[PDB]
Amino acid sequence: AKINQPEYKAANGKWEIIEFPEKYRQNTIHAALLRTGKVLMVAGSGNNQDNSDDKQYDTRIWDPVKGTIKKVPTPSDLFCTGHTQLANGNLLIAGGTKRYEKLKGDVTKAGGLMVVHNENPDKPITLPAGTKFTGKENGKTFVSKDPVLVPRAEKVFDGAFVRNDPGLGRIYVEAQKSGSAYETGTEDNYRVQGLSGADARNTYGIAQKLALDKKDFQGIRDAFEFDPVAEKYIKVDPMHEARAYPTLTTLGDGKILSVSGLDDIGQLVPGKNEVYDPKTKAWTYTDKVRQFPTYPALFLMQNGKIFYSGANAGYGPDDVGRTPGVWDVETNKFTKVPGMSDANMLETANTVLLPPAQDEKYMVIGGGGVGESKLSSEKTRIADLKADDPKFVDGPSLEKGTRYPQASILPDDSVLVSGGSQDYRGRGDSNILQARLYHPDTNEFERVADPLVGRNYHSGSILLPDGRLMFFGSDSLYADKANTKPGKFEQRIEIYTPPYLYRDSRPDLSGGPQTIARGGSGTFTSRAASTVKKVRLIRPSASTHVTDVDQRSIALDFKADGDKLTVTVPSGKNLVQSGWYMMFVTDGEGTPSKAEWVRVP
Ligand SMILES: [Cu+2]
Ligand SMILES: [Cu+2]
Repeated sequence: AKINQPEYKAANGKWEIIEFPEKYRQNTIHAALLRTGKVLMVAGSGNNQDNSDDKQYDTRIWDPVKGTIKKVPTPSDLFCTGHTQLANGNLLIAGGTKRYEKLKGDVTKAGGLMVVHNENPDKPITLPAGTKFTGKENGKTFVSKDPVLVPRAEKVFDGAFVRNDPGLGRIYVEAQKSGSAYETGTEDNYRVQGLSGADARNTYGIAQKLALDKKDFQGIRDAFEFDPVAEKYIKVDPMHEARAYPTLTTLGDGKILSVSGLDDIGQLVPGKNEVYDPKTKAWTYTDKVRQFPTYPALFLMQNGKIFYSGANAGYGPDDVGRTPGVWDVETNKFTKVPGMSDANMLETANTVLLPPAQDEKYMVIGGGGVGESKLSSEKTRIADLKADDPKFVDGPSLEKGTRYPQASILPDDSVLVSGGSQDYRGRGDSNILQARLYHPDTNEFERVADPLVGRNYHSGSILLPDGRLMFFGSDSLYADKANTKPGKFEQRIEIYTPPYLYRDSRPDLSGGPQTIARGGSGTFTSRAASTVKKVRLIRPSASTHVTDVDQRSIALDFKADGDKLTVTVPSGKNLVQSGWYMMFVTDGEGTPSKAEWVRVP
């Protein structure tokens, strides 16, 4: 196909690779558009064992207008963090990792770390090599290769006796036979074969997935605010819980909820959630437990409750926190939302609050089966949360089952859905080089230009102020279709220019940056004011692991008079979260202006 011709671009847009000078390359795993118009690109150690060992941590700031890039000193391994924009435009970033060593054993046999629990405070227990552990739910058996000493449970005192904290002993376990049939994909509690009586009651294992991509993966408590003006990470109070892969999401009071993650020995945080108050720069536990898998897609609804779409990055059990629903964080009540197709393929799915955000329609896109499953979903599922009895209904389908699809809201109310892979971490060279625009008004997909670079695990996408989009990342497990050689992280970046920039001249817009309060108005200059049909306030993305709880596009009422455009911000802090937004105006041809920045107090 002649993809650079004017007619083709007018219908399909165009992709371009940017490669950075080698000095500035990194394995970008998170990115966020900052209110300065620059993009924060966070690698941390970049899922690179050498960098993890050396404590080599990387961040960049990229100026898309100037093309320039700089390094930012990175104080901790911010790979594996959660992050969201605060009301002042700083990016709260919390959690991370201190380890993800590849585990040694037979590469053809499922395995990983078993955390053995000893509830007996009176004695330790040693389990010899060749101890068999059987998943109480999964029915699968794994064998240790070395002995493990599990310490006595530690008595905890006020000095009155409270309880016993179980002794914990980690040990590598492996399937007896080769092959994927012996893998697990979710946490289970494991029976230790050969114990009886008290030892049986008191000794059991907990393990996350025991499969072929084997890692010892541990969280940290660190938290920072990234200040986009200073261009630096500012240390704030650490979280109470160590968390690799938490979601951070803004509540109706403007405080930030931190949910889930793996703890400091690789166990799922057991529903112990916490709230950051930006006014105190401190964290407080919520009162009651509510457990989810990692990177749960959690969005603030107009009634102040949190919508969990079901999309997540995995870990934890298959039967807690896996159903979509509406969570009242203050009461802790959770009400499941029915109707999700491919409810067994929600790991690595994307979630978008469709434009306009007023409508409270959420779309879940693609996904795959738990852990290293070969299952992948071609479906979209849409829930309308304004309904009295909300439910998911299928939307338009993709051509192929797709893990890891990128999904970015555009200023014309389309959603760009691109990339992903048909299988786990792109294995079998399964990157899908396809892009589509979802049109909420027709409920259909329109195929657009194919991306140039494949993007699976550890990818993402960011809408820029000029209306183009940046795509980053991709961490294939293997380099080849045969799955014999290790993959190399994708360091190339792409810019996608949508069809709307291959049309007539775009509307002009000036008068930013401005502060405009909810329920208030601001006036801008546009010579093309009388052509404007839509005004959108779009929250900048913070994207990682197929998860972006920041992006949303809010419709604004407006009036044009001559070259003056007056816009009014909607009421409701649950809708228009405080913070910085891109304001785009779009004409009757569907062509957007470049954005002006608007701060909502
Ligand atoms: Cu290491
Ligand atoms: Cu990751």
